[PDB]
Amino acid sequence: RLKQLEXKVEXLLSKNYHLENEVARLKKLVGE
Amino acid sequence: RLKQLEXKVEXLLSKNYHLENEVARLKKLVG
Repeated sequence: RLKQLEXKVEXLLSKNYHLENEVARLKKLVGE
Repeated sequence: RLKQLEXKVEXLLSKNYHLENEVARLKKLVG
């Protein structure tokens, strides 16, 4: 169970970083 | 440990939902 939870943290973090990159890219687009 | 990890998963699910909302908002603005 611990390892499954650990894998979920890693997956969510990776997903989070992709969403942060996306947001930063979109902000360059608008000018904010 | 299980409780802290369960708490990190929830904390991260929440940031991701907030980030998905920003992406959607910025896309409306662009557009």
